[PDB]
Amino acid sequence: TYKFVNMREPSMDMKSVTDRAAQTLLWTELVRGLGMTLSYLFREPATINYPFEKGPLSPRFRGEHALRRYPSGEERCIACKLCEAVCPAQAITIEAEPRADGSRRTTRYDIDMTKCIYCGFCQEACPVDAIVEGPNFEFSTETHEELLYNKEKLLNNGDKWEAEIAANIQADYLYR
Amino acid sequence: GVRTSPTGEKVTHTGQAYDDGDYRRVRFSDRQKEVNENFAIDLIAEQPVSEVGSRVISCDGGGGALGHPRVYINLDKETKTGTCGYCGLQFRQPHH
Amino acid sequence: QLIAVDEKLDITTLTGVPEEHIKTRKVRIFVPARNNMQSGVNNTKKWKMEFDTRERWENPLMGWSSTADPLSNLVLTFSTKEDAVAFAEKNGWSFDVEERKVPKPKSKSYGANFSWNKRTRVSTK
Amino acid sequence: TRPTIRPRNDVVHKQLSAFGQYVAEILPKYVQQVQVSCFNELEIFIHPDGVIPVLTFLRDHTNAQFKSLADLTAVDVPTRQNRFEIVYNLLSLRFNSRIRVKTYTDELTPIESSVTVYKAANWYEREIWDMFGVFFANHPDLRRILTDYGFEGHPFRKDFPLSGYVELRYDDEVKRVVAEPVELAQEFRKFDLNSPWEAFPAYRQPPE
Amino acid sequence: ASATRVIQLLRNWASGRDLQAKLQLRYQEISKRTQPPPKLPVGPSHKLSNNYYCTRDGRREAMPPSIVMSSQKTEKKAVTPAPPIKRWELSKDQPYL
Amino acid sequence: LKKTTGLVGLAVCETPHERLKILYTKILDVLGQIPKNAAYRKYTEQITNEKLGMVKAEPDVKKLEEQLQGGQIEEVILQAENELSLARKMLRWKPWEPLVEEPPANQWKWPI
Amino acid sequence: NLTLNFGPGVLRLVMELSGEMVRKCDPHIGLLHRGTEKLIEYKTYLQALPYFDRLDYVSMMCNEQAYSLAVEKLLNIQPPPRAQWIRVLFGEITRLLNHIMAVTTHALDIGAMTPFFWMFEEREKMFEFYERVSGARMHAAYIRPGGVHQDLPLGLLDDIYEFSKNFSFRIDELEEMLTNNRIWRNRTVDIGVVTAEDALNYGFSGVMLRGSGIQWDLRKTQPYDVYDQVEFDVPIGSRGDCYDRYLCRVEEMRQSLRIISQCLNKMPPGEIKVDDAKVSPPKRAEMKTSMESLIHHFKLYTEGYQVPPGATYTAIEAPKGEFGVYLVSDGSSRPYRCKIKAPGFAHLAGLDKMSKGHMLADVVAIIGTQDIVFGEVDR
Amino acid sequence: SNLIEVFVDGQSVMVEPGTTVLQACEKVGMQIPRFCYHERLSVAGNCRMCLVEIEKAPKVVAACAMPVMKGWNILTNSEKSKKAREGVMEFLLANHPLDCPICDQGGECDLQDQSMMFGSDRSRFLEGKRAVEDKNIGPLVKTIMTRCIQCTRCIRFASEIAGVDDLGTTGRGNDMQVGTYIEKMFMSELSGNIIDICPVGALTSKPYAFTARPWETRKTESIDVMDAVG
Amino acid sequence: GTSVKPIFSRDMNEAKRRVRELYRAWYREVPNTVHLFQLDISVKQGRDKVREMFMKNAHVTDPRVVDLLVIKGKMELEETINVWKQRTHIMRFFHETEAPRPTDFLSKFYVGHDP
Amino acid sequence: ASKVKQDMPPPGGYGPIDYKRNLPRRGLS
Amino acid sequence: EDNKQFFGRHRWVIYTTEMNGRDTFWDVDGSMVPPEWHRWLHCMTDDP
Ligand code: SF4
Ligand code: SF4
Ligand code: SF4
Ligand code: SF4
Ligand code: FES
Ligand SMILES: [Mg+2]
Ligand SMILES: [Zn+2]
Repeated sequence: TYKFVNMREPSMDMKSVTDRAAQTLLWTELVRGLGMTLSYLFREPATINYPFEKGPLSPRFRGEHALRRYPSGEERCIACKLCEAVCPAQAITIEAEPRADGSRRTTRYDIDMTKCIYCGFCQEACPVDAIVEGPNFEFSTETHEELLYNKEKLLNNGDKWEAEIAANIQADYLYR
Repeated sequence: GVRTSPTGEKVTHTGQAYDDGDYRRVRFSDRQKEVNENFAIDLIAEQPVSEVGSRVISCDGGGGALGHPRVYINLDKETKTGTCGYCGLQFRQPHH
Repeated sequence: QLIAVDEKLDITTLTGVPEEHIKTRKVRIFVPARNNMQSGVNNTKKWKMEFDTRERWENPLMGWSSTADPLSNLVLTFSTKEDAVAFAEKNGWSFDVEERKVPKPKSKSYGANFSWNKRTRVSTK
Repeated sequence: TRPTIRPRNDVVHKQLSAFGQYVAEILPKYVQQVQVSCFNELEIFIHPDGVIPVLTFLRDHTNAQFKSLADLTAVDVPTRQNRFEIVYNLLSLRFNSRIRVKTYTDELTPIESSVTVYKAANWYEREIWDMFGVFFANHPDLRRILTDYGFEGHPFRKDFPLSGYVELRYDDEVKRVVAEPVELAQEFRKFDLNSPWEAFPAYRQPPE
Repeated sequence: ASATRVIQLLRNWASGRDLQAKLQLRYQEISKRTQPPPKLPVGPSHKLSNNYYCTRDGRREAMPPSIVMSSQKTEKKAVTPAPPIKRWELSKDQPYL
Repeated sequence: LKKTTGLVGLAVCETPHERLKILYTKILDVLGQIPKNAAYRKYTEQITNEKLGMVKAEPDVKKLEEQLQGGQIEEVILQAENELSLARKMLRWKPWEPLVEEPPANQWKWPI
Repeated sequence: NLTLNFGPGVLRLVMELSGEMVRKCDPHIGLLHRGTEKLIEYKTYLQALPYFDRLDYVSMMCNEQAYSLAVEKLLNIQPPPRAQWIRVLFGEITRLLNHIMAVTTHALDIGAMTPFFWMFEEREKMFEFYERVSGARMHAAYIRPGGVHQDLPLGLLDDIYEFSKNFSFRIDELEEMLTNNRIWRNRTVDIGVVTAEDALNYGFSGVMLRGSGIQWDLRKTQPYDVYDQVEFDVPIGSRGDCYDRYLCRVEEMRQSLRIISQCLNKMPPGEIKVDDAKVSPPKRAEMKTSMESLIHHFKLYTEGYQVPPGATYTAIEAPKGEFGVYLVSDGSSRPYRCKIKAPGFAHLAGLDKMSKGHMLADVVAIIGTQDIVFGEVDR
Repeated sequence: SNLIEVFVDGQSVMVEPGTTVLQACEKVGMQIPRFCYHERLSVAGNCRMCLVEIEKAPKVVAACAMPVMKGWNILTNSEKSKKAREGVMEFLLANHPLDCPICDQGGECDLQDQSMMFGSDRSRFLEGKRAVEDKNIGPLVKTIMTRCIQCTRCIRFASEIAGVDDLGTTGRGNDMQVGTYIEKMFMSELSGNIIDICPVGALTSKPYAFTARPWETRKTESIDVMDAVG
Repeated sequence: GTSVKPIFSRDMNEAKRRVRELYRAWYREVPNTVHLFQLDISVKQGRDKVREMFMKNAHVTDPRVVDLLVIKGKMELEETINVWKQRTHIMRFFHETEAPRPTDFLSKFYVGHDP
Repeated sequence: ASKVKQDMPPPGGYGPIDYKRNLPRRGLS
Repeated sequence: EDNKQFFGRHRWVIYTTEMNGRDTFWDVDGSMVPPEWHRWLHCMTDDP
C-alpha cells in the first residue's frame, strides 16, 4: 500500500479563500511556531551537570582495555594469539616464550589505541577472559606516545579496574 | 617481588631493563617507567598444592564458565605435581 | 580498424610504479611447498608471484618491525606458469621460475608388512 | 532441509532461465554465455563490442525494460589475458527483476561508455578509470574522481600495494605538505589463513 | 516533572497539546538497571541423536551456477523476466494527508 | 477524463487509443524490414500484435489499463515509443548475425 | 559568469554563476576516500564487517544488515526467526535515526536549528538502545552474517516501547516548526524538481524515486528479513520537489514507528544466530566445556569460515535509498572483491542536473534534500 | 598395458594393479581424509578415518589399505562415507584435551582442519576425559601424550626410516600409551622429524615452544648448508 | 596477426602528432601556472621539468601506450588549468624535500643493504 | 530445573502506539 | 541520589577538596571516581 503526502486540493469558496487571506496578512502560522517555541522554553532542559552527573551506561559497554588475572593473582593470558589474529585493525602485537617455570606466557603484549576501533572482537575471541575492554572512557592524553599501551600498562589497568570489570562480566556473561 | 636494576631502574616481570650504555633511558628522565608490581610467577609460586585422592583430576580455573577450558590432569608421576596448563595450579596425590 | 602491430606488450609506463621498484626487484614464480606439519595438499594447486625480501628493522619506540618497501606483502595468484610469466614480462619485472614439484607415485601394499623372507617385515604395529 | 539452510525458490529459477534463453535467442551476435545462480541471479556474458546494443535492448525492450542501473563496477583477475571484468547491474521495476551483464577488457583496449544509455553510468565509469585504469571511449568528461590530484597508479588493481608508494607529511623547511616514499613504523602483518583440506567438493577442478 | 500548575497550563496552551501526558524526560517509569539472570534457550540442532551434520550443512549444498546456451557448445511464445508487478493499493488507513 | 497521472513530467494523453494504434502500426512497419528468421522480429511482432488486438477490442481506458498489465496508459505510449526507437536501432545494428568471436579459453572460469 | 570554488561531511563544489543563477555545478569528491574496498580484500568476512558501520555512519545497522544478507546468500544459510525480527526492529530504529539526522540537518543548513536539539535528544535515547544492546553507541557491529551477536538484555523491550510511545508528539512538534511555515515552503517548494523518467535513468533510489511519484520500495517489492510479515504504507510524492521529499521522510518516520510497534508485539522466542558452529561461533560455556566447540571457536576466530565461490549483488532499502553490495568470493575466508553501491553516489551525480537555473542558496537545499553522507559516497 | 580401469564418483581412471583406493582418488584429484597413513611409511590402517564407500558394497573399506580392483566405483561423497567420517572424528575427539590455545599446533593441526571439514560441530560426550603422564625422550622433542591419537606414525618412522626401535605401544585398549616404557631418550640424527609426522601436538619442538603461530610466519624457500647434501 | 583495437591513433605518426600537441600546450601553460600558483621556480626550470617528464617516456614504441599516456597528460594539464590542484601538487614534480640517493656502488654499499 | 527466561513482550502484548500526524486547529475564521 | 529527578540527574557526586597529591577544590575531573562508585554512578547497576 501507499500514501499521498501532498495531493490535497484547497477549497475555492469564499470562506476558505478568506481564511487563507487572513493567514497571509496576519501571520497566523508564524505566531503558531512562536507559540510552540515559547511552550518549549517553559519545560525542564535535558542537560546533565557533567562531570557530576554521568550518562547512563550498561555492562556491555566497551571502553579502555585491560588484562585480567586469576583470583590467585596469576595472569590469565596464555599467549594463544587469537586476539591478535581476530583484530580487524591489526592493533595488537604479541610475543611469547616459556617462563622460568615453563608457563606459556607473553613477554610482549602491546595494543595501539590509536589503531584500535573498540569493536570488542579481542575480548570475545579470548578463551580465558584475559583481555577485556573495560568501562573506562575518560583516558584522553596530551601526547601520541602515551596512547601506545604495553603489557605493564594493560596489567595496571586490569589491577585498577578489576572490581567493576568482574562485576560487569558477572552481570553479562550469561548472554555470551 | 620487584627487583632493581644496577643502574637504578626497575626490572619488569619479563626481565626487561635498559643497560648502562643504552640511550633510550632518556625517555624516562623527568618522567616515570611503568612497571607492574604484582609478579604472576611469584604469586602463583606461593599457591598451596591441592590434595585429591583421585588418579585423574579436573581443573576449570574456578568459576565455571568464568574460568578457562576444562582440562584433566594425571597424577601418576609421584615425583612431581600435576600442573594445569592454563591456571598454573598444582595437584598431587596423598602419598603416605 | 586493426593496427596489426608486432611488438611485445609492455605496460610499464602506465602502472605508476616508481622507477627503482621495477628494474631492481626480482619476482619469484613458484608453487608453494606443502607445509610438512600437515598432510593436506590444497595449498599447492596454484602458482604464486612474490617479490624479494628487503630490509626490516626495529622501531626505536615500541620495538615494532618497520619496513621501507611497498611490495613486501604483495603476493599474486595465477592459474598456470605461463600466465604468471606473461604478467611478469608485461609489468616489466625480472623473474625467476622453478618448475612444479609433484610427489612421485609409490607402491604401497599392506601385505608387504608381513613378509616371509623380505626385510619389509614390520617389528610391531 | 532444516531451519539452518536457506530455502530454494524454483519458480524464479525457471523464470530467469527462460528469460536468459530469450535474451540469448534475440541477440546471438553478442551474447556468449548465460548463467543462473543457485540463489536465483541471472548473469549474461557478452562480447565487449555489444555493450551499447545489449544494454539498450535491455533498457528499451517491452519484455525487459530494465530502466534502472543499480551499479557498474570492475573486477581485476590478473591471471586472465583480458585482465579486467566490467559488470553492469540492472533493475527492472515493471517486472520487479534484476539482471547482470559481464564483459572483459585489458589495459589497452577501451570500452564504449554507456552514458548514452544510462546517465548513472557517467560517474561510475569515471570511478573505474580512477580505480582500475580501464579507459571508456566517448565519455563526456573522463578524469579521476576519488584519488588525489596527480596520484600515480590505479589502487584497485590486484598488484598495487595496499599502503601505496608515497605518503604525505608537512615540512616546515618548505612550509607546505610534501609527499615522500612510504615508510611504516609497523609493517602490515601478512597472515596465511588458507588451509589445506579443501572445503567444497562441488567446486573441485580437474588435475590437468 | 515538578512544574507548577500555572506553568503547565501556560506550556499546554502555547503548544496546544497536553504535555504532561507524554513527557520527553525519562522518569521512574523506565526499567531497572539491575535485572535477573537470563536463560537463553538453545538452538534447534542441539539434539543428541538423529543430528548428523551432513544433513544440516547449507554450505555444501551450494552449487556452481547452471549454464544455459554455452555458445562454445515451434510457436515459442515470448517470455518476461518475471510476471508484471501488480498495482499497489491506496492504503485504506489514511489514503491522503 | 483524469488529471495528474501521478508521475512527474508525464502528461495526460487525451484520446490514447489513436496514439497507441499509430505507434503499433509504426512498430510493425519498422519490424517489416528486419529479416524474417530473426528472433527479435518474431518476438516483437507477436507482442505488438497482441497489444494491438487488445487495444482495438476495448474502447474503455480503465479496462484497457487492467488488461494491458502496464497501467497508466500514458506509460504504455511511452513504452511504445521506446520500443519503436529500439526497433530502428536494432535494424541499424543487425544483431541477428552469428557471434563476433568466442572469448579466450578461460575468460569466464571462476574461481581463478 | 564567474567560476567560484566552495572548498573546505566535507565537500568541494566548483560552480559557474551568471549573476544569481547557477550555470554549471561540479562536485569534487574523494576527500574521504579511505580505500575501504581494497582494505576489505585483506580481511576475513568477520573482520570486514565493521567497515560497513563506517560506510554510512548515520545508518549503521542497515549497512550491517546488507552485508550480512549478502554473506548469508553466498553461504547458503538463513538466520533464526528471532534474529530476523531483531534485525528488522533495529533497522526501523536506524531509519528513525537517519531521518532525524536528515531533516534536522537540512533545516539547520536552512537556518532553523531548533528542531536539531529537539530531535537530537531522541537520537541520544536511541543511542542508548544501541549501547545497551551491543556496548557501542554508533559502530556497534551487532548484526553478524549469521544473525546477531548477542541477545537483548531483559529490560530492553519495555524501554523501547516507552520511548516509541512518545515519539509521535516529537514528530508533531517538528511538523509544527516546519511543515506549515511559509519560509520553509518558499525555501523548499518547487526546488530541485526531477521528473520520473530522469530520476529513474540517473540511478536515483529511495525518496528521490518516491518523491517523483514512482511507487517503488525494496521492503515491499523485494522483502528480505520479515518485512513481508509487517504492515506499513509507503508515502508517495506528487511534484518531485524538496517539500515533497521532506513530507515523505516525515511520513517514513511515522511508518517506522508503526513497524516498530508491530515488531515489539510479534517478537518470537528462540536463539539469535544460525545453529551451525562452522559459521557462527559457539557459546562461551560450550567452548569452555566441549572439544568440537573449542576447535570451531579457534578456527572461526583465527581463519574464519570459508564461503563457497560465487558472486552476488544484494541490495536493501536503506534509509538513504537502495544500498547494495556486490560480493565476489573465490572460495576462501577472505572476500575476493567487495564493491559497495551507495545511493549518495548517484544522487550527487544527479546534483548537476538537479540545480539548473536555481539560486546559489537553493544548492544548499538540494544537497540537504539528497541527504549526502560522504562516507558512503567516497568509500 | 596391464592397467585396470576403475571409477571415482563415476569418472574413469586407469591405475596399476596393486594401487589402493586412496591413490586412485589422488589420481582423479581428491585427497581422502587420513590420520595414520603416510606415503613415506608403511600402511597401518588404525585411525579408520579414510573409510570410503564402494558402490554395491555393503561395507565401507579403508582407502589407505584397500587395493582397488577392476570395475569398482569409489563413492567418496556418499552419505555412508560422510557419516563414517563424522563418527570417526567424534571418537577421535571424545578423549582429546581442550588444549588448543596452549597447543603449539594451533593453526596447523590436521585434527582441527579435518574436524572443521569432515566432522560435526558439536559434541554429545558427557563423560570425563582421560589423562596420561607425559614422557621425556630428550631435550629436542617436547612430549604431551594427552594429545596423542595413537596413530602409531612416530613408531613406524622410528622403526623404518630412522632404524631406531625404542618407540612402541604399552598397554591394551583405551589406556594404551605410546613411549619407551623406560626413562630413555630417543636420540638420532633424524629425531626431529617425528615432530613433523605427528598430526597432533603430542610431539612438538621444544626450542620452538610457545614462540609463534603458523599464520604469523612468512615462509622462505631456501637451501641447507650444514652439510654437502644440500 | 597480432591485431588490436585502436584508441585514437593508428600508427606512430599520429601518436607523435598528439605528443607534439600536448607538449605545445604544456609549454604555453608553464609561465601562466608559475605566475598563478605563485611558484618559487622560474619559467625555464618549469619548462625543463616538462621536458624531463616528456623524455621519461621516450622509449615507448606502442601507439596505444603512447596515446593513453597522452590522454593522461591532458588530464593533468586540465587539472592544472582549472586550479583544481593546490600549490603542493605542482611541487610534487620536483622532490625538493627528498634527500639525494647516490647511485655509485660504494655509496650504496656504505649506506645500507639496498641493492 | 530452570525455565527459559529471555526478553519477550508481556502477556497480551504492548499497548497501542499512536503514529498518525496530530496537528490541531486552534479555531478562528 | 534523588529519584524524583529525571534519568541522568538522579545520581551525582560531589568531588573531594584534596585528592592524592593536588588541591582539587577547582580542578576536578571524572577520572577521580573509584571503580565501584564508577559502576554505581554511570547507572551500570542499581546497587551502591
Ligand atoms: S577492540 Fe577490536 S580493534 Fe581494538 S584491540 Fe580489540 S579486536 Fe583490535
Ligand atoms: S589475551 Fe586472550 S586471546 Fe589474546 S593471547 Fe592472551 S589468552 Fe590469547
Ligand atoms: S593437537 Fe590439535 S586439536 Fe589437539 S589441542 Fe593441539 S591444536 Fe587442538
Ligand atoms: S605421538 Fe603423534 S605420531 Fe606418535 S602415535 Fe601419537 S599422535 Fe601418532
Ligand atoms: S588413514 Fe586409512 S585407516 Fe588411517
Ligand atoms: Mg606435531
Ligand atoms: Zn586450571
